[PDB]
Amino acid sequence: GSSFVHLHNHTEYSMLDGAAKITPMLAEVERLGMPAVGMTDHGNMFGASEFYNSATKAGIKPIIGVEAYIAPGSRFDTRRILWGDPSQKADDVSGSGSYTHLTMMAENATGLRNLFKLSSHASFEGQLSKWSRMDAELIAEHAEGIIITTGCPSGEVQTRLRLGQDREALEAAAKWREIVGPDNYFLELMDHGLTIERRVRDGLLEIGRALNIPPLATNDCHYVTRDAAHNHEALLCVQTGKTLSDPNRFKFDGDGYYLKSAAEMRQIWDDEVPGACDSTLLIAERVQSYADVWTPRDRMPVFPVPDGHDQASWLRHEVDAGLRRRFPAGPPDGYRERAAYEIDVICSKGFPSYFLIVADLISYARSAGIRVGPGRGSAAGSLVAYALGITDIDPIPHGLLFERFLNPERTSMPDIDIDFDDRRRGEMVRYAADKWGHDRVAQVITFGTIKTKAALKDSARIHYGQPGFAIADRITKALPPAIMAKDIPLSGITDPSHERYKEAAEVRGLIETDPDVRTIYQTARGLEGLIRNAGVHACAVIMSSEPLTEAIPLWKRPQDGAIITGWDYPACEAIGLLKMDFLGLRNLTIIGDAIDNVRANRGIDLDLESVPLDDKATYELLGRGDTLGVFQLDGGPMRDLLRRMQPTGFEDVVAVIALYRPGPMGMNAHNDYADRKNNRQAIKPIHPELEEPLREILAETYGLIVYQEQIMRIAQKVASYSLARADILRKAMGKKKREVLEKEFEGFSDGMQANGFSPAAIKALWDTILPFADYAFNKSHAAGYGMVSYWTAYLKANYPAEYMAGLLTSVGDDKDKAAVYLADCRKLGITVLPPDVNESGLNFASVGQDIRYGLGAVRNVGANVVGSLLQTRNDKGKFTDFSDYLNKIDISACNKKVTESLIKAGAFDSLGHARKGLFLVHSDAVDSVLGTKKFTIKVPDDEWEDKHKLALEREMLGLYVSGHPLNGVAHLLAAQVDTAIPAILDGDVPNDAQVRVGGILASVNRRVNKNGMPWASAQLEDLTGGIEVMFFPHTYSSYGADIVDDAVVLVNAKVAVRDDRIALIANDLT
Ligand SMILES: CO[C@H]1C[C@H]2C=C[C@H]3[C@H]4O[C@]2(/C(C)=C/[C@@H](C)[C@@H]([C@@H](C)O)OC1=O)[C@@H]3[C@H](O)[C@@H](C)[C@H]4OC(=O)c1ccc[nH]1
Ligand SMILES: [Zn+2]
Ligand SMILES: [Zn+2]
Ligand SMILES: [Zn+2]
Repeated sequence: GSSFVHLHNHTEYSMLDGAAKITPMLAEVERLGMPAVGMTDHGNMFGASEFYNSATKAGIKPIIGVEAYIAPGSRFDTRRILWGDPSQKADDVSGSGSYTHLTMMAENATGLRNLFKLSSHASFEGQLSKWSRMDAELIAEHAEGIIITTGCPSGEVQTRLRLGQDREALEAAAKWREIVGPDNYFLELMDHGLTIERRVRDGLLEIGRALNIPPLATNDCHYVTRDAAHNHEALLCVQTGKTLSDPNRFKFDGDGYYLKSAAEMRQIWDDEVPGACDSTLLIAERVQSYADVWTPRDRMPVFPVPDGHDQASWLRHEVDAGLRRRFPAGPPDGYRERAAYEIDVICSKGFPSYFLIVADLISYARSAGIRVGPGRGSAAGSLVAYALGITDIDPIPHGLLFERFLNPERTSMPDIDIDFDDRRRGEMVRYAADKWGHDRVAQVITFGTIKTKAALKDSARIHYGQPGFAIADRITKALPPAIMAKDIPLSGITDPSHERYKEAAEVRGLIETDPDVRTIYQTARGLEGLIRNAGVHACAVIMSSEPLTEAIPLWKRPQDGAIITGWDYPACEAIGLLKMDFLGLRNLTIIGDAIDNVRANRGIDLDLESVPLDDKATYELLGRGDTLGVFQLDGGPMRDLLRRMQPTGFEDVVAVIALYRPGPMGMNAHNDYADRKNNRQAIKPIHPELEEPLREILAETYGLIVYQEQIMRIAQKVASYSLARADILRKAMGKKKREVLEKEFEGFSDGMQANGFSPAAIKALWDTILPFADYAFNKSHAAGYGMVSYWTAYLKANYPAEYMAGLLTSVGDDKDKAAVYLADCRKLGITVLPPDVNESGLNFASVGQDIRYGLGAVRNVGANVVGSLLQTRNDKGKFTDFSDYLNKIDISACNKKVTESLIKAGAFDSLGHARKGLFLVHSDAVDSVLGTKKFTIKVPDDEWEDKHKLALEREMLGLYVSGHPLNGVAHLLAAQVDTAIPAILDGDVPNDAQVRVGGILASVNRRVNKNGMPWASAQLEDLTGGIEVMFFPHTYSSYGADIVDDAVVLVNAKVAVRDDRIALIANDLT
């Protein structure tokens, strides 16, 4: 009799329209001492999972419903239906005749199920624009355990009363009331202090009296506490796309839409309308628990097997067949024993079906010619896998362990992730759908969030319009660089305590000394941590043994009709649905293309299965550090390590991946491996006592602890641990729960003691392991990813030109990657030929010892334009001249834009016209010919300057191919430059000597030190080779204007030698 439950609230799932995050919201419900709360979002049930979980923990009853978007007529019909005369425009059916709101709440578990279904049918059958509409027809069929109200102002009853259609309003109420029932109909009354609500008040109370509808108070809250209303206003401007200054923008009137106290709400309503407040309590008593919806169940598909068999038996049979195929003349010793052990584990844990499903997917793919990758993650450690065809890496030779992948003692579920090539990953999703059902397979949702960089850009737009992007850019490009992907929080820039304060000085400078920047920043802080939009998970596919619609809410992406799921992946798996990960890889595609190029350019047919792992040529390449374009080995650091390591065998490759770990660089493990191997450093026993037990386990890695697998074996020998138990020890050591980690010492200590070890030795091993036990790599992953690295390297080493063509084709879109790769080709000696109209195809092509640029990779030119161009040439001649070109081409390819691009690229150079000439003539000529379609056009003799042509060519192609700037100026620099780049590289020059090098600048990189003062690093490449130059914070200020790519410069520097790297440190640029 003294409290109020709120039944109409909006969370942040009503995207860019609600502001109330669930944990803050439930904090307030507690402080105000209310029994229960409700959530009723706008045409979705996407946040039901988070809400149910949080309320149950914090002891509050959860009520879940939806605010539907109903349709004036049929859901299928997509014609706007206004209900009144033109003048009453702003008081009619909302969204210009599209929709009318309704409030629905789930009393029972049954009710919540029906509500999930109704929501799904709406996206499938009733989508108009961005609103998924139910209609009166749907709701009747699926209507048990739901409670409905006469609705907000934007609902039907109230819109009718506003326009004066009073009899019509009464008719609507009686319709909706019959659908649901006498007890499930309530009259909604809200007061916020405006007239539109007040005029109708008499109207509503009248209808209620006539039809005996009980009344209910609600407050339509979109935010938690009053101080926040300012923020709700900036949010609405993000959704609606209009500036704050603009008069006609959507807005709320006055800050009453918040979680009021019980006392506030009783005064406002208790005097005039008796019982509005008391009914809110009566509803809350009626709601029952929704636990059953969330109780976990077994819902994995069951694989069909031939007669006289079960899942177990068929697994055994398929394993046996696989062993024969791999080992034609008989399995080696012990292979049979490992298989039988593993099969029993899988069968005990009841996962036979899972393995068979994964196998079929790989087999179908192999038939169809889709490449599948060697292995990813932890799966390469199972023999059952290698036999079934899933994995192409043999467990037993390399020492990988089964317990890492599946642990006998623990209870969990296996996770296999599979890579398919980038282009044809799509077919796989479809095929899975075909095989298992269209109603049983779906993709999975992601919820996007606003972080620092996003919020700066939303704020600039709402304050300053579409012209605001330029300012937002300047601020965003002046933040300090990010540690993993995560970036400095917005609070951090201005708060002394936070660790990164020193780093952020530059941006703060602007905040304090510019009005506009300061205004953007203040709005931004409010817009952070809020959900912005829906998205779709990059790899996941959910599968079920039953129709998905009986378990979860679903939606259909409008563009392609794909089914997606309502809840996200942690949430789906919790109730027992199967997740599978199909990943895309682009390096798999490059491999396919280079094989095919050889078949045509030369005659060989190549099978990568039967290439030896010991090719001399591969290792010469890896050792010289020429690894641009090789999987995983691209970085500037990793190239230097490979130089020092000088690899000799496949084992050295598996290791280089795992030793550049975020720990090992600083924890200095990678310098050791290199030196121990090359006899510059001496192996060190951990302790004199323990040398001999642990000699073999650590011999491969020259005495260091590199792999997680090495750790599990150590525990076995010294402390006599079962490999299953050693597995638990690794995980616990990782998380560092101190109480457990303490207990861990007891077990380890006791075991080593019984074996007969000293107190001192026991202490030593523990001490060494803890540092090395958060930076230890999974060996299975490095073996699988090492193979792909080796294959890429072999193909580059034996067939140079054919490989580079496959590579350049894949990076057509990204013009920064293309620039890197095109310079590589030049140094290797390959000649890339300029694009051409008659002798080029869509993709780059290997023609003898050269490559011809692909037309599909010019800027602004698309697939469809080039497709048409080629057919014309096929059918109706070569293109003789520019005029002939204009005559023959169809309408689609006549665009002014396409034509100018090709002029600058050099596509018409063969035909013999000068480049500038075509450009000036192009505008008029296109029009004339296009007119006829719906000519001898003269070409002028003028040409752009060398520098400028190259600048423009770079724009369209990514780098210049026809010539190089230094060509033609190379001699000039030579006269003035005291020291050749080759000499200094060779080590001829004494350390710390003045020098005057000259060349072209490339790959300028911007860096900021701890105190925040910007500086730059660049490569001064000349005709042959280059030496790295560093311009320091002070240097960067005085001469910092000219440090931009592709500038011929003269640098005054100082020779600096360190750790086998020779570099220049410079002060003056002319
Ligand atoms: C969730 O975090 C990711 C980390 C990945 C991030 C960076 C690379 C990093 O580990 C990644 C990766 C995919 C790791 C796997 C262990 C995998 C687990 C779930 O199986 O994913 C992760 O752990 C990537 C790469 O494949 C391996 C070889 C690692 O690459 C390097 O460390 C590396 C350094 C230099 C070149 N490669
Ligand atoms: Zn709203
Ligand atoms: Zn509403
Ligand atoms: Zn509402």
